[PDB]
Amino acid sequence: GAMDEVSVIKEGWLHKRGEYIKTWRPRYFLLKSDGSFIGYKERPEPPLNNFSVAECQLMKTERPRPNTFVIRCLQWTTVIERTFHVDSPDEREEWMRAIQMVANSLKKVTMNDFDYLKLLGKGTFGKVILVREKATGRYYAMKILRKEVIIAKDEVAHTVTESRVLQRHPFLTALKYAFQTHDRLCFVMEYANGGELFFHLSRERVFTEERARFYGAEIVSALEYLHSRDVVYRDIKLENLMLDKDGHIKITDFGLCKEGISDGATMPEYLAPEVLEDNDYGRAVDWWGLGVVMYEMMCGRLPFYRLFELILMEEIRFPRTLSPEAKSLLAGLLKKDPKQRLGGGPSDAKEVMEHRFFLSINWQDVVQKKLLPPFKPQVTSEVD
Ligand SMILES: CCCN1C(=O)COc2nc(-c3ccc([C@]4(N)C[C@](C)(O)C4)cc3)c(-c3ccccc3)cc21
Repeated sequence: GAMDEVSVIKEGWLHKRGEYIKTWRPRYFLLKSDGSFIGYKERPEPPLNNFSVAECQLMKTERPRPNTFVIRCLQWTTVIERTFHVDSPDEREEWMRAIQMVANSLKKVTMNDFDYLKLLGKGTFGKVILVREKATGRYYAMKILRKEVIIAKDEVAHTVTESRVLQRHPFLTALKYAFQTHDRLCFVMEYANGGELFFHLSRERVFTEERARFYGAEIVSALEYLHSRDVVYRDIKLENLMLDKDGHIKITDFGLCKEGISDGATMPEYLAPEVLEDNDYGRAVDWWGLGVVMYEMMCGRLPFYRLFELILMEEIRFPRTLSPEAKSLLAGLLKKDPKQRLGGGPSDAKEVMEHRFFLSINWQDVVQKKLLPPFKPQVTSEVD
């Protein structure tokens, strides 16, 4: 009940694998009556982990570590795994039963309607395939998860209704539909047909500030919307940015991979300093991400063209040809301390929107998709 005090169901030490730096560390966990699963560095006598076990899927495994268990949940259209280890099979069973008990207490379109044309991405949890709806001839990206990912029928129905309720957010790939077969969960989403921004930057080598400002503005707008609904994108990078047919930005939702890395040696991804430090991270990682993308757009290369050390300790250098305002924007977005970073304060995207670099931007025209694009992608077929 909501009026009742939140109470501890089960508590104790667990070994947990890091989210981004995939290394084992001992943590003290409290499973709460409201579904919070809260992790501290030491036993309380400021939590480092806090997520919900509501709607989760629990699995036993013996490899790599014996007495390992995985809490898997679906976050929007993306599988999130959290991996834990205890010292015996009996201890694991007690944890799994506790977690499951708490999760229990809180409780036509087919695949033959599509032509399957081309692979768009793959990863450990499934694949994204370019599809054509047969009856309409309209193209979509179908993100198909592997059979191992079991999700409840009420949870998929919730995501479909919640996608429909939110229909102004023009620069995100909209979820069109989601459905289950006998075995698999499929998400039908919009496909941007203007190509990869990674490709366009490679083709052109570098963008002008004007063009970079245009794409930056659209990203800033998209991030303002997500952050206003308490959503961190986490993966702002060139590979996750596409253009639609008109040349406007689409941020993608094609994640199928496990997050993170074994250690700092095996990274090239520019994770936020606070992520690398293994600290409290939040919405400020997206402003870092924007910093790195805009640096790439305007300079034609990543900041450190040893990367763990360089991100933590070394200052990002600017070409002399960058304007003072561009230099200032990038310096602000690439501050190592997320409290000092442009966008890291209470006003969030407003700080970025008010920066000298963006003074020519009409932000009403941005969100209404009314700023005219400086580049129109060449008109391709959908398969090409
Ligand atoms: C508020 C608008 C609707 N909406 C919700 O209601 C609930 O949460 C949402 N989450 C995401 C979203 C999607 C992937 C990510 C990731 N990179 C981080 C990750 C590992 O989880 C994949 C992070 C967040 C999105 C989204 C969809 C398309 C493009 C960008 C973001 C939309 C919503």
